[PDB]
Amino acid sequence: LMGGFGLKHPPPQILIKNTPVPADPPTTFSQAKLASFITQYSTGQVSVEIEWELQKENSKRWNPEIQYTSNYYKSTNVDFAVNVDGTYSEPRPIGTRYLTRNL
Amino acid sequence: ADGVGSSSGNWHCDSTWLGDRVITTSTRTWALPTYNNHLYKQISNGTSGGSTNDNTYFGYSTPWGYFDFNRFHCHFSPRDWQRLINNNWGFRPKRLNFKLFNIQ
Repeated sequence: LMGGFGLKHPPPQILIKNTPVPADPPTTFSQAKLASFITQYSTGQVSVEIEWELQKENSKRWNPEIQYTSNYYKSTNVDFAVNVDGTYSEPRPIGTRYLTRNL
Repeated sequence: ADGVGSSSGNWHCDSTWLGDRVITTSTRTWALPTYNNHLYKQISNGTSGGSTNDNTYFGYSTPWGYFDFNRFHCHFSPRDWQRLINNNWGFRPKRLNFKLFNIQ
């Protein structure tokens, strides 16, 4: 209901964790689980690749269809670009429905 | 097979988009009058009569007519022209095919 593709077997969940590395234990045995760990984090790169199938537009319509367009008029910032401070923004929602068909 | 009661052609008008090329065919109905009563005539304009030297000419008008498709809207529709201009950096004509048929 929010949108997209319903899937019985969707892309699986990918779960990641830093393996705990404990600090030095007491040197005399204790049954209690070790609560003292070395503070750690991890970084890296993630790459994802999707292949999408397209359904081409066969329409025989004569007059030109509505398209998604960038505004021609001048502005302080480019839409879908970083600003002076360096942060990226998306100025508007872009839906997918522009070309037309007959019922 | 050429005869009075059988058509010598069909109406082919549409475009097809294949990869790096597009093929636009178009069919029209025309009417050809007799021009100049089957005569050649020389035509000219001099300076006499208030006309400028810049507009003077000499030539001939012929009984013949001519087919000209030199404008893009002949070949492309407005929807096809939109597909072209929005999706492509450039285009050039490769080849041509012409037909006259169903002549009354």
